[PDB]
Amino acid sequence: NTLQVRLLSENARMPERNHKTDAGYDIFSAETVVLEPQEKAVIKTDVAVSIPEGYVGLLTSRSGVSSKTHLVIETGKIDAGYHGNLGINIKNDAIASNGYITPGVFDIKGEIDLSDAIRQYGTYQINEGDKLAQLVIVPIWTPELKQVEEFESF
Amino acid sequence: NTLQVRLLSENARMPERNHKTDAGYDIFSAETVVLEPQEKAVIKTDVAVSIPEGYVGLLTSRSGVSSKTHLVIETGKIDAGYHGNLGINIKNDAIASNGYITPGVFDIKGEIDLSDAIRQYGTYQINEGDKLAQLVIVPIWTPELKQVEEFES
Amino acid sequence: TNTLQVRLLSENARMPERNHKTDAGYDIFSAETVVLEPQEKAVIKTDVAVSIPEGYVGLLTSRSGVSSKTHLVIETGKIDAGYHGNLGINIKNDAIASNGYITPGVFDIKGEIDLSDAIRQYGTYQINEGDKLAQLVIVPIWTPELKQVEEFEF
Ligand SMILES: O=c1ccn([C@H]2C[C@H](O)[C@@H](COP(=O)(O)NP(=O)(O)OP(=O)(O)O)O2)c(=O)[nH]1
Ligand SMILES: O=c1ccn([C@H]2C[C@H](O)[C@@H](COP(=O)(O)NP(=O)(O)OP(=O)(O)O)O2)c(=O)[nH]1
Ligand SMILES: O=c1ccn([C@H]2C[C@H](O)[C@@H](COP(=O)(O)NP(=O)(O)OP(=O)(O)O)O2)c(=O)[nH]1
Ligand SMILES: [Mg+2]
Ligand SMILES: [Mg+2]
Ligand SMILES: [Mg+2]
Ligand SMILES: [Mg+2]
Repeated sequence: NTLQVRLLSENARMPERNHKTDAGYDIFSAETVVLEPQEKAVIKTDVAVSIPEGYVGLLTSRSGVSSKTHLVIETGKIDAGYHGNLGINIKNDAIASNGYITPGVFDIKGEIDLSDAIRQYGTYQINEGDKLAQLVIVPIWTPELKQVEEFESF
Repeated sequence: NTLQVRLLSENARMPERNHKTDAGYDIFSAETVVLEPQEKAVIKTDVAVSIPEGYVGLLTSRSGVSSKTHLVIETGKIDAGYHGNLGINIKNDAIASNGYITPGVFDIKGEIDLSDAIRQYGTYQINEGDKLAQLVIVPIWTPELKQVEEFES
Repeated sequence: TNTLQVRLLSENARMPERNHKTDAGYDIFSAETVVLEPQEKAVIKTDVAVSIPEGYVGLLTSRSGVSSKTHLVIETGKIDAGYHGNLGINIKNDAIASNGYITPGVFDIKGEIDLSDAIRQYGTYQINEGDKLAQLVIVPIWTPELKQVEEFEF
C-alpha cells in the first residue's frame, strides 16, 4: 500500500528504509542541538505522516545510537489521526561531569567532533541530518471496552 | 470486537480512548505515591484486562509525561490471559538534589503543587486518578521454534 | 509457516522458551557472564540467531521482574526480518555510582545478593551465563512505499 509523508521544511528529509524487508523507516533530525549530561529535548524531524486507522507508528531508537551513546529515546506512539511534526523524545542519560571541559563533542556515532565551545565532557551534538531514530508501523486492535465483574472466556 | 475490563477497587478508573482514532487507552493510577529522585515503584492501576490469545498489550508512556518530567515508564508486555492488576513500572530518573528541599512537589504535568512535607527538589507526587500511562494492543506471532544447524528457506 | 528457525551459535546458548502457551514472548537467556557496575553499558550476547520472516519484526525487550526489581535497563531491540546475527541484549546499569563503597556480594538479575570473586562497588550486578534476562515478542509490520505529498488527502 502507500504511506503519505509531508516534509514541513527545507531541513526535512524523506524517511528511509535501509533494506527491502527492514521493519523501520529511518528518521532524520531537522535540528542541530547540543545536549549535555542529564538534559532532555524533543528533536524535530520536520516530517508529518498520515498513518491509517488500525495501525500505530512506533518512533523508536536505532541500536547503534542506543548502544554506543548516552542518547536515550523514549519510543513514541504515533496515532492514526496525527498530522503534526514527529518529535523525537530524547535524554542524554550520562552523569554530569561536575565541570570537566574538553574542546570536542560527541556525535551520534560515538565519535568526537570539533565544537564552537569548550564543553562539559559527555555532551553530544545532534546535527541536522542525523539518522537519529526509526519508525516501525504495526497493526493494532482498538475494541470497545466492556466493564465486567468476572472475566469470561514479576 | 470488545475487551473486558475489571475494576479491582473503588480507586480503579476505566481505561479511556481520548480521541476517535487513537491507538490506545489511557490508564490511570489507583494510588497516591511520592517518588523522589532515582526511586522506583510499581504503581497500581487496580484494573485487570483480558487480552485475547493472538495479541499482547503494550503498557507504555504518554509523550507529555515522558517529555516534560523525569518519570520513566518501562513498557510492559501484557500477555493474553493475565487477569491480574496492571502495574505501571516507573522510575524517577532525576539525579538526587544532595539535600536541597522545596515546599512544592512536581506533578505529572511538570507543575508545582503544595505538598504534606518540605521535599527534595526533583520529587514528584503521583495522585490517584493521574493519567499516567497508556495501553495499545498489537497482534503477535507465536510460532513453534525449530532448531536448525543452518538457515534454509 | 507457524515455525521460526533458531540457530544456536555456541554451547553457552540456550533455546528461547515460552513460559505459558498464552505468553506473548520467548524468554531469551544470556550466553555470557558479565559484571556491570553502576552507569555502565554493554551488549550481552545470547549466541542465538533467529530467522524472522518478511512482514514481521521481533521486539527484544525487558521482562517486568528484572526491570522493576533491578537497575538493569534494556533498550528494546528491533529485530529485522532476515537478520541472522547474534541477538544482542542492549543493557545499562542505571544505578547512580556508589563513589567507592565496596561490598563482598553482587546483585543478580532477581534483585538478590550473591557471593562474588571480587569485593565490588555497591550497585554492581553480575549477569551470569544461562540467566533469563529478556524476551522476544514478534509482531506483524506494515511496510508500504512512502508517497511524499504537499497536502494529505503531544
Ligand atoms: O515520541 C513522540 C510521541 C508522540 N508524538 C506525537 C504523535 C502522537 O500521536 C501524539 C500524542 O501521543 P501521546 O498520546 O503519547 N501524548 P499525550 O497523551 O501526553 O498527548 P495527547 O493528549 O495529545 O494524547 O504526539 C510524537 O511526535 N513523538
Ligand atoms: O509493566 C508491566 C509489565 C507486566 N505486567 C504484568 C502483565 C504480564 O502478563 C505479566 C508478566 O510480564 P513479564 O513476562 O514481562 N514478567 P516476568 O517474566 O518477570 O514474570 P513471569 O515469570 O510471570 O512471566 O506481568 C504488568 O502488570 N506491568
Ligand atoms: O537490541 C538489539 C537491536 C538490534 N539488534 C540487531 C537486529 C537488527 O535487525 C539489527 C539492526 O537494528 P537497528 O536498525 O536498530 N540498528 P542500526 O540502525 O544502528 O544498524 P543497521 O545499519 O544495521 O540498520 O541489529 C540486536 O541484536 N539487538
Ligand atoms: Mg537500522
Ligand atoms: Mg495521548
Ligand atoms: Mg515472562
Ligand atoms: Mg539515569
